[PDB]
Amino acid sequence: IVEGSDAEIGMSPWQVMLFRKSPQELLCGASLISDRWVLTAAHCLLYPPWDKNFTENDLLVRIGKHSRTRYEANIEKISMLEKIYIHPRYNWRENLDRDIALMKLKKPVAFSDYIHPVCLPDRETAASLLQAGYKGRVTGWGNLKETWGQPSVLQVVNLPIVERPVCKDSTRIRITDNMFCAGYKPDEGKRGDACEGDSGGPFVMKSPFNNRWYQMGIVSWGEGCDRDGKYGFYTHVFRLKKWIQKVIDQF
Amino acid sequence: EADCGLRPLFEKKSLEDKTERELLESYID
Ligand SMILES: *C[C@@](*)(O)[C@H](CCCNC(N)=[NH2+])NC(=O)[C@@H]1CCCN1C(=O)[C@H](N)Cc1ccccc1
Ligand SMILES: *[C@@H]1O[C@H](CO)[C@@H](O)[C@H](O)[C@H]1NC(C)=O
Ligand code: NA
Repeated sequence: IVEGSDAEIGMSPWQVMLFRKSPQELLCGASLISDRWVLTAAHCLLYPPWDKNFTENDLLVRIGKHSRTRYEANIEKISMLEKIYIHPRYNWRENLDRDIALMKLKKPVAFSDYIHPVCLPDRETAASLLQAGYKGRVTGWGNLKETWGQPSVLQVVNLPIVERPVCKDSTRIRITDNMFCAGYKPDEGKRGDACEGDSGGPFVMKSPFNNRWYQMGIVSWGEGCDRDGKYGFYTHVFRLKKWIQKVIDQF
Repeated sequence: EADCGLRPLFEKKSLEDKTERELLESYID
């Protein structure tokens, strides 16, 4: 996360950390949607261009963490993966269209003051909240600047959703209806962006009607980080809700 | 929706985090 700040403890209890077992490595962010299901970006698990194709046994997820590194004994929870489900139409070849994956944990996690699921949007939420100009919130332990350091505490940044034509004209990469972009425009007085390593993390919004947080997007891709005239791209969670439901109902 | 999206240390305790107001005000601006 670039130009964000340290999160308050328990501010994002659905935050999940995707960890490679060997060598030990922080791969991406993810989010808790139930006691057995974690949502993340497909490219965090499968990306052939980078010779990346992790299987269940190669990974572990960490839930309830605040610091990056510090062992938060009996607060954080480490879970094994029972199964990985990547969207069948995930386009790793061209533009990361449908950059989404689900991970089912071997055992249900116990919720706590630091571990709690986020809501997934329904039609009404998507229609009312995913509008240009409204701000959402992105969190992650990814890069603090465009590079190639890393934060010691989870970072958070609030960013406004950008009009689709502007997202489209800001890049030569083909954008789709399964993505949305966010970030401030040049000279608006504020900056900020997700960055490498933040993928899989949630872009959430708080409903003004019921006080609940909904995960509207998944950090997916960008070009550089926090560059003027460029915007971060996110997987449009509601556009892919039907697939999410299908997997959870079927397993 | 059960209990989804209501944070034990914030919504459940009627406490606002430091910047959520920025998000709510953005629905206007
Ligand atoms: C995997 C995620 O950690 C990372 C998030 C980047 C977010 N950046 C900003 N500014 N918000 N995603 C990536 O690194 C993805 C994976 C494939 C390459 N990639 C990119 O973002 C490239 N920089 C651009 C791109 C290349 C190919 C296909 C789509 C996008
Ligand atoms: C990743 O590996 C698994 C088995 O090791 C294989 O079934 C799968 O096709 C691979 N992913 C791709 C599409 O390269
Ligand atoms: Na920018």
